[PDB]
Amino acid sequence: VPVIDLNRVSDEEQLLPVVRAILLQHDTFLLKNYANKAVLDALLAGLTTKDLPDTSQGFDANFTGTLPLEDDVWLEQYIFDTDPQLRFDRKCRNESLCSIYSRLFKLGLFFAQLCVKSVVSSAELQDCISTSHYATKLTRYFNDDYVTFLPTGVLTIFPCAKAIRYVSIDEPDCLLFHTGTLLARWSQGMHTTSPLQIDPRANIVSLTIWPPLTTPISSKGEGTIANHLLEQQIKAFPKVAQQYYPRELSILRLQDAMKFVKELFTVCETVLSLNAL
Amino acid sequence: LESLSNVKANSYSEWITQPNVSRTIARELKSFLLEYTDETGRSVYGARIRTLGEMNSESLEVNYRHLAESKAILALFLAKCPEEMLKIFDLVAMEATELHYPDYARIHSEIHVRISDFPTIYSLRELRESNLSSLVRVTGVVTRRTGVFPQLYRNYQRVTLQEAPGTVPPGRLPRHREVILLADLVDVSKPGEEVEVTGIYKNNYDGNLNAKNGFPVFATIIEANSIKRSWTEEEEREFRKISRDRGIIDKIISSMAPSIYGHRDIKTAVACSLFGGVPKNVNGKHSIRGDINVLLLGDPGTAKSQILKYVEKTAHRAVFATGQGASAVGLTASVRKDPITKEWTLEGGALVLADKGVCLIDEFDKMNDQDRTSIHEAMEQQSISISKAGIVTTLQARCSIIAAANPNGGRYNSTLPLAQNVSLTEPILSAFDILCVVRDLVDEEADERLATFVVDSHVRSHPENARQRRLQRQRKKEEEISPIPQELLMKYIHYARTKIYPKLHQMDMDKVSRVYADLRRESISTGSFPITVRHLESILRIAESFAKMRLSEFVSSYDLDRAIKVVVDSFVDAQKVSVRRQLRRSFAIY
Amino acid sequence: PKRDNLTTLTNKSRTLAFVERAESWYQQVIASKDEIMTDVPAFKINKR
Ligand SMILES: Nc1ncnc2c1ncn2[C@@H]1O[C@H](COP(=O)(O)OP(=O)(O)O)[C@@H](O)[C@H]1O
Repeated sequence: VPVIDLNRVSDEEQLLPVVRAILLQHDTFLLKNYANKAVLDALLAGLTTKDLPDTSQGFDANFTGTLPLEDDVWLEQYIFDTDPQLRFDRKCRNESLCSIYSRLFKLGLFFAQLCVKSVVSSAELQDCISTSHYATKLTRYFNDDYVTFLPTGVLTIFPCAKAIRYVSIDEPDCLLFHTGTLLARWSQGMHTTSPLQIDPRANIVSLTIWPPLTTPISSKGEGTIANHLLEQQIKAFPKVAQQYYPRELSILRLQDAMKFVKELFTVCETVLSLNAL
Repeated sequence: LESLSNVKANSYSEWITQPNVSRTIARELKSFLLEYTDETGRSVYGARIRTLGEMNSESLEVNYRHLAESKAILALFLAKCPEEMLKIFDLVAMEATELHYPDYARIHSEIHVRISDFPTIYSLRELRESNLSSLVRVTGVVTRRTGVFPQLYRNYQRVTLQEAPGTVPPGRLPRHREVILLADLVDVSKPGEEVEVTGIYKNNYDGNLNAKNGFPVFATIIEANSIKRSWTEEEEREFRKISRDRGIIDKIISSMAPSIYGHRDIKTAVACSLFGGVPKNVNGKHSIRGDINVLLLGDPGTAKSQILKYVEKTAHRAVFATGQGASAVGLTASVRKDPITKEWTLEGGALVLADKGVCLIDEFDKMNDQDRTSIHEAMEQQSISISKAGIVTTLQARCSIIAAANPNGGRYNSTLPLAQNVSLTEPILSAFDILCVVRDLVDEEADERLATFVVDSHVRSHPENARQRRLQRQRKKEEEISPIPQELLMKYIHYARTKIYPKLHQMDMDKVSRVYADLRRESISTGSFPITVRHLESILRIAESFAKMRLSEFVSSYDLDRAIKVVVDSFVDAQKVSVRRQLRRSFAIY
Repeated sequence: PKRDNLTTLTNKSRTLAFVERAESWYQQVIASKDEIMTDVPAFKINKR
């Protein structure tokens, strides 16, 4: 896994060649020796020993709140977007999470812009992600079989690259940066990504960034980033989707079945051909 | 041009040998090696060539199915005439990788292609005549292996593959074939390994044998192209469900030998020996075995032999032996000549076959001490050491042992210790983990229960989509006598053995050490048998096996309690009658 | 189903036919407003 060290690569003219070399060969890379890492360790200690999640918040159709999972596992998730048209009023209820979020977003935002600049050839999309135009999702597991997920955000950030699988990563002093599918489709086929695997009982905290969700993915249709985020969230949380998005859940579940039969039919041609000869 | 390759007016090999067709598919092969798509994975072979040129590896690995998608008939021609197709695929892979890594020929002259994941699989008894001069995939056991010598130079090696130990039909010796290994594919396996190999099946003993004798004969060999040494989620959907059910350990034990009454201290010993423990090898120190050793000593009857017949069928790799029918050579190793290299070659015995398996020795007492000495060093070192015919080498013999025996005079002397009821010397007795002492003493309470079980066992096993109907009826009878269907248990045990490696918790250190010190204190107090560290080593092993039954990655307190019960009970029951009653009261808690 | 034991012309085309059959049927199903089936329904074998 590629490693980015601020003590060696910190300038834009230093980072941009490295990020492009990473994205054209890898979908996940490490950040090392970040000054805020020491503060994050203390903040994560409070979140695992004193800052118990508020279970009374519940979980809403906006995919925000404290969603209970199997084996009494709790998942605290918040979604925010700078666009006023989306009513993400259910902001984070914990200050320690906000303390980590601000530190991660301070440098991750620049990295997310670098990721877009590295592979997205569109000059219009160079500034699609900014301080006043962004969408972020904060996720935190809690406990009082690995889950496979494919983030759609441009950049996915973890404060600690430990117990994360895709092969396992056991770097306590390095942060984990991952790129989603939205960056891939805007890269004109130059970049693609792979899903990650995490233990839901590991209390992993994660942050993922999108451009504003109302931004259309392409001019060829009505598809927007909000639809792409909704697609991932419905696939990630089918039980919640049934209450609020039943038809979309059925359509998205159908896609996986239609993918299976295409893959199955691909193999079956070879088997019958071999017996024929 | 690709469509033109389909239109064939000659035989499969004849069309390929045409220079225009050969160059046609050479371009077609060259196009694919860089152009492929796997949705998110895209051109995986581009990365495959990238990492191969990074390593300068001679092993050109390819997946079979991928070629058949981009190039439909190109892969099928490779299957029907592997020798002709791989001949030019050598050059195509050379030129295609030189597109990414030029000047590769500056160091390496050839690129031998390694096919992988070939779908069609044959056994050593299915090699029909029609399979000659074709690519085949077979699975077997490495019995005989030759050394490494150059060939007209590049490395050469020769190996024999033998049928699976547990699948040989009655009345036949194990079928086996000679296999030809080429350079870069030497030392891939060692004797006792179970491997699957893909290669070409052909006859190659022509020449000197023709004029050697009248009606001359040849032999069939396999030219090893690529050798390999596996579950699905739908099956794990069943294993995980049962793993957390109530009384999982009791379902397992009660399903050992369904048509055998009682003897639950043996059935629990059989169950633990099937699952086994966790081997450990500390670097720079010695290793620790995980195999569980069981000794069945009892009076005539009591079905000690029938247990070893049930273990033979249920275990994955079971090798059955008898004390008198076996020999020292027939267990450790034998020697064969080989004209290809002219040095002596060694072929393994029964203990080498049962590596990572179970070795059954019926009537263990009747064999001579020289035969018995080999078995002792087999369980201790888990390896075979031999110096015969100028060959000095060591082979892996990691096998579990289940032994049945008889006491002196054919009846167990209840008033004397076990160490004075059999000719088996004490150092050999110490190699066992579980020592079961079965008595046959008359009592109408036990006899009515046992007889009514047996008289129903015979009326059950009496002989007399139809296949599905018969399997359903057999399943019904399996349920009537056992809680778990047998073939499921066979799969269930295999998954636990392969996947689960339960680990210790230091929280249970007090539970283990305190019991040991308490057991040691009573040893000097009463009894002649001194408690040894090997007993504690036995407790941990069976504790790990009990955890492996539940498919839990960590040792629980419940497993230790049952682990303590089995080892203490065997140690108490082997003592003389006067000492036996004192110890039962002292260990009523355990 | 082809009249010959093997034909690459009927291999890619039938694979494309399956893709065309699947993709077109995918668009047909999504037009429904009711709860769309999450899995492909199983074919029923006619009596021989
Ligand atoms: N405890 C038992 N319960 C049921 N049947 C038994 C039992 N012990 C022996 N038998 C019967 O006796 C036969 C086993 O005899 P055998 O294998 O010669 O015992 P051993 O070899 O230990 O002397 C089996 O066919 C079985 O039906």
